[PDB]
Amino acid sequence: ALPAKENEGCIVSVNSGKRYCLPVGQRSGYSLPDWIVGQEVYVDSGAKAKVLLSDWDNLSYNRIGEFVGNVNPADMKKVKAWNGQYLDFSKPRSMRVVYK
Amino acid sequence: PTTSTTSAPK
Ligand SMILES: *[C@H]1O[C@H](CO)[C@H](O)[C@H](O)[C@H]1NC(C)=O
Ligand SMILES: *[C@H]1O[C@H](CO)[C@H](O)[C@H](O)[C@H]1NC(C)=O
Ligand SMILES: *[C@H]1O[C@H](CO)[C@H](O)[C@H](O)[C@H]1NC(C)=O
Ligand SMILES: *[C@H]1O[C@H](CO)[C@H](O)[C@H](O)[C@H]1NC(C)=O
Ligand SMILES: *[C@H]1O[C@H](CO)[C@H](O)[C@H](O)[C@H]1NC(C)=O
Repeated sequence: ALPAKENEGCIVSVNSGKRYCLPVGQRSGYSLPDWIVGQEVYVDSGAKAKVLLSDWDNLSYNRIGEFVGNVNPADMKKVKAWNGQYLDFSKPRSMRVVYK
Repeated sequence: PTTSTTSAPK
């Protein structure tokens, strides 16, 4: 609902519109909170921020995709990951926000 | 090497 501030990155549940946000410089717990984990999301990253997602817990095994701006889940299904594969980040389980 | 990992279910 509320747009990400400049130094924040958010994912937003497609089902509920509830937002999960982190300031630049922070990461999630081992898993995202129970109220969002593994739900389908869109990305809403603030103007100075980049959202890093994993389809696994704990930002693990280089299973990490990069997202800037506003990204819809349909565009998150075959994304080049740090591990060299094209992964589906539309239902992420962990997250980090950095400066773009 | 210095990648994060997960635990199998416990
Ligand atoms: C982190 O992930 C990479 C993925 O290529 C490797 O599996 C690496 O062995 C992992 N790190 C540790 C500490 O096991
Ligand atoms: C992990 O740390 C080592 C320390 O020698 C290197 O910086 C390596 O490139 C790092 N790997 C990742 C995936 O961050
Ligand atoms: C992976 O998780 C470890 C903790 O187990 C560290 O927080 C590490 O920084 C994480 N990797 C990334 C890329 O955030
Ligand atoms: C993941 O496994 C590696 C071994 O490859 C390390 O034990 C690391 O501490 C583990 N991370 C977590 C969060 O369990
Ligand atoms: C840790 O959990 C991830 C999913 O979040 C993967 O299933 C990974 O294979 C697990 N690691 C171990 C050692 O079982």
